[PDB]
Amino acid sequence: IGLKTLDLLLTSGKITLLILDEESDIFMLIFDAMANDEVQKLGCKALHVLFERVSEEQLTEFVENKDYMILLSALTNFKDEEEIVLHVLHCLHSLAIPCNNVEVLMSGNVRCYNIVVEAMKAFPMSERIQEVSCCLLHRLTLGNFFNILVLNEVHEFVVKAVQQYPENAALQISALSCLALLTETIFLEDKLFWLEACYKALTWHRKNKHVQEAACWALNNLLMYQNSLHEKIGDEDGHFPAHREVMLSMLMHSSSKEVFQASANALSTLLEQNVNFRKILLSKGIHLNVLELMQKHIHSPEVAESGCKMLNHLFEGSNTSLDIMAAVVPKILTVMKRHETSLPVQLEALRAILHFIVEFHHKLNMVKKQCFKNDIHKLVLAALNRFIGNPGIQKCGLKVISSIVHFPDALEMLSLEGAMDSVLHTLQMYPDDQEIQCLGLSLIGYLITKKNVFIGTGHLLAKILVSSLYRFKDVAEIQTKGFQTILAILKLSASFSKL
Amino acid sequence: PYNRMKLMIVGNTGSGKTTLLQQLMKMQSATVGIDVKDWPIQIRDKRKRDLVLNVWDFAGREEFYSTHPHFMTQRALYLAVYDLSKGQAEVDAMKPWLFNIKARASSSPVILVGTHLDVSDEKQRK
Amino acid sequence: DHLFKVLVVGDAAVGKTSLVQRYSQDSFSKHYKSTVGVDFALKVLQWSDYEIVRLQLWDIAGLERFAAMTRLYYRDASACVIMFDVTNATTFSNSQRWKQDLDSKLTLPNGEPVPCLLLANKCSRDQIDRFSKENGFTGWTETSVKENKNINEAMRVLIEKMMRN
Ligand SMILES: Nc1nc2c(ncn2[C@@H]2O[C@H](COP(=O)(O)OP(=O)(O)O)[C@@H](O)[C@H]2O)c(=O)[nH]1
Repeated sequence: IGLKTLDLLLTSGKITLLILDEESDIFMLIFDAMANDEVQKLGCKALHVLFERVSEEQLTEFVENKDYMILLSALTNFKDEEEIVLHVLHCLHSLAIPCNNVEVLMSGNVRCYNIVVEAMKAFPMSERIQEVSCCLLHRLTLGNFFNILVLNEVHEFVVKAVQQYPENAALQISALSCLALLTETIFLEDKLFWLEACYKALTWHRKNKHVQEAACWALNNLLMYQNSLHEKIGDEDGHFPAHREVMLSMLMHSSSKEVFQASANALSTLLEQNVNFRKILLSKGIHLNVLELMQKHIHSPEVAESGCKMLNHLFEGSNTSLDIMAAVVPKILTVMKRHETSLPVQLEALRAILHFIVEFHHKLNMVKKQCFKNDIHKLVLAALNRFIGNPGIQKCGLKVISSIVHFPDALEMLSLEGAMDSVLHTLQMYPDDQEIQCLGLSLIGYLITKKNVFIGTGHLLAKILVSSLYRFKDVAEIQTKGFQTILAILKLSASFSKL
Repeated sequence: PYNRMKLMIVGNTGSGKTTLLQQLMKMQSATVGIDVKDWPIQIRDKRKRDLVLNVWDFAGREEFYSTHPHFMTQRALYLAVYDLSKGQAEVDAMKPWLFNIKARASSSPVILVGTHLDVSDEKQRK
Repeated sequence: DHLFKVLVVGDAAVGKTSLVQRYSQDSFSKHYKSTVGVDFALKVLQWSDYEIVRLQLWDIAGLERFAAMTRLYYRDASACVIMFDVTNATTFSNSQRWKQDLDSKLTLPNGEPVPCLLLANKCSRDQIDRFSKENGFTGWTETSVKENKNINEAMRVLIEKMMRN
């Protein structure tokens, strides 16, 4: 009767703080209360309600005592009792909040077996118990998740839970997040039901940001680790039309950066999987649309990186018009300029610009002049000079400069910025790579001027040219580019031959 | 306000410092070096702000005496556990500790808690 | 360079996709089917020299008429059009319902309602005149989805009216 009265009292609220500020150790009272089986259930397991505020170290002492008592009592009495099992599981959820306690709960994998058994038997067709257990599953994911057989069991349980209760947001968030992490884990039939669940999640919860983010993240991660079903998505019958749902989710919740990141990554993976989806999203008008969304979200680097990845995977293998160039290139240039320290953003923007840069002649000349006035050369040189590591950005920068040089006005600004020293340094730090050497040797003759070999001084030039040509003697292309560059240099000053 | 303080327990070996700390706060072959602990004392009355005593259980064996004065500082309270079964030589044994306490912390409370009295007689106590 | 979004509302099976495919993909008549979900289309108009405008047509599925029309459909939306089949008064009542719901669930930076166009698809103008004067809409225009007789002029007028603001 004391436990029942306490439980009904604590439903009032604003009293649990007073009860925790007492002196008779109500925590110790509840621990000492428990083999009644009716007891503990009688206690109302308001230990979870108390665990809402308990302070982490106090909560860890509570963890050792509670794990012992609750596991034994709950297993027997509650294997026969929905309320007891539910309360014990949700108290474990409240208890497992600290990051340090997960290893304690996986000391002998007792928690994993307990939740698996509860999902199997305790709640065959129960909603709240499954919601609590699935929240446990999501909360119990970390680097220590290499429990292969337990992984298979819990994956089956959570997938079954999603197909048996898809109308509530309690499951879908935790289930889909844990589902994405664990599918990334295990992938090193199922796919049809998985995407069915994901499509239902996107469709039935369009107003909830978290459900959409989790579901499209799960879709992205599954498609990332499973490339065989790229044809299983589409508007044609038998395929889930998830692309339109992803776009719609991104557009309704443009104010949230997380859903943007997840959805953009998802459809970028989808576009990389099959190229038929490209030029259909363009017909839907998403490129300038996502450009507008990155314009709205500029204070974060992750959103810009995801958008640049989307542009890179969207415009790959296609040719656009000059209007598209004038509408796209300045936005990417601004995004790269505002985010100068982030390596992924710079790399993705450079890749996109490279993939996208190359009456009609006058219009294109105007577009090139506008692009040049947008300080493209300064931005790309700063990006490839400040960041001497990550050779991929070096390849992208050399390719972009190579496309830049043959512009009408490229030479003067390129010489003023001092690109030549950057190219020479790039060649010095990357002797063994082939593409860097080829691009640099082709470029050097292109941007060489009389100032660079002024008064007969050009020793680093000769050193690098001879070293590059000698190291790669059999590669015909490298030798051809190097000898063309050398002839171009000799055309300027004959003294260079001596060097 | 900051309710935090360092508590120092010092004395010769076998005095009972570790056992006294266990009895107050709640395999003790030796206390090598210094044992550092935190004592959360929230007095039952909510008026008293919860103290967290930084307990520094010092060694008793003389091999560790050279490095002890480096960790003896002011802004702390000191205990002076002395065994009664040994007799009266414990008083002499605690003089080096009191010397270093005075040299390093001139104005700091000192409490002398004679332990192991269950065997000691009242004449020795007097 | 400017961006705008236009929401197409109406009843079901009244050629909601017909007008947007004729206006963007240049396909008229064709088989009439039901719309599973929200669909998007892109239109590019050269209204003025050195001033290019892009239009995103959202043709909302009318199957969920009884369902609560989420404000996220109309969030940040710039323009709208109401299309009703001229062969049923139930379509007219449905268009009234959509207009009332829009007036209840729309806002603008200036506070005035977004321009609306009463489009009579699949072509009784005197009967519609009373609601044209009473509802306070921007304009009224009839057209035929199969023939595409007046879609282009109506959309051009709507774009000009929007650019007037
Ligand atoms: N004579 C006596 N000694 C005790 C009793 N209980 C514990 N002790 C001893 O007291 C010691 C604690 O003294 P401590 O200051 O920690 O010595 P230290 O560890 O060498 O620095 C323990 O090692 C115990 O062996 C008791 O009842 N009587």
